[PDB]
Amino acid sequence: PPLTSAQQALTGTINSSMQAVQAAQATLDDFETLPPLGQDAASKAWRKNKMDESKHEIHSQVDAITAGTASVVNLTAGDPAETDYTAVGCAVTTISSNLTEMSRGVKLLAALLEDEGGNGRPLLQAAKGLAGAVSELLRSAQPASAEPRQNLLQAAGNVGQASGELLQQIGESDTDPHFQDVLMQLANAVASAAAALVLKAKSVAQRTEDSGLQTQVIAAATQCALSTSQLVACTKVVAPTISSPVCQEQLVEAGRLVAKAVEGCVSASQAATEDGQLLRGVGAAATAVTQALNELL
Repeated sequence: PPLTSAQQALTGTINSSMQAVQAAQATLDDFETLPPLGQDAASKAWRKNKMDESKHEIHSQVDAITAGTASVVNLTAGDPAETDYTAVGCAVTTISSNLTEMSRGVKLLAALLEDEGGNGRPLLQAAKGLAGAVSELLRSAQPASAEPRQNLLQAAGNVGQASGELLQQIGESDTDPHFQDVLMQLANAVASAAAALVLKAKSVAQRTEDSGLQTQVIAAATQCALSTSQLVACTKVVAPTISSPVCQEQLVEAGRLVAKAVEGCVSASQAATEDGQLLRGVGAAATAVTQALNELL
């Protein structure tokens, strides 16, 4: 079906934002020209002032890119008609304007490492990584696109990754590294616990007593995977942050999409009820429910 007005409007927002991401991207070519200073009084502690202002601005701005990209992921999870297209549009504009701001800061900062220290071109390098990454997230956000869903998922997790390697450059990185890898593994115990669930539902419902959903037990099992698959992407995107109270809000909000996809999975099976196959659903269900409790810490 052709996009609705709300959808067309979101498109015009992604379009404006994609255009600004392409501009900021075209800004990360060289360093911001600095007025050669010297050990001159003021000058000497200018490289430190401006280094530190921008080193923390970058931070806050990456924080809003990740939060917003977790937010776009969560917001579009719905079904076109339960989707709030102004909120997602708002999230995209937040990603957008923050990337434009972070670029100014990086041109400047990277130039102070390039003069004062030695080489600070890996900063412009990291920044293009992110920009480029948020461009791939915006393209998948286009409501008239076929992908499917997993394509937006990957692109968002790539945004997290590029944010990590970026904040790592500027050493602005609050989350005890590898604690991130504990997050990454803890979110994958939820996915595999889920494949078990999606699995146990293949069984029930290839015994579904003549159809009727049958096709809802599969539909429900498929939503389980996809919601779980979304938790993984979000964990990836918010990990380099998680210090930020809002990435956390989003992270637990994807947990809720998971709990719901899970519960929706047991009632589909039970509507097709009776057997020992049923006890198994609840078991796998207990499993994913427990696995996710863990990662929610």
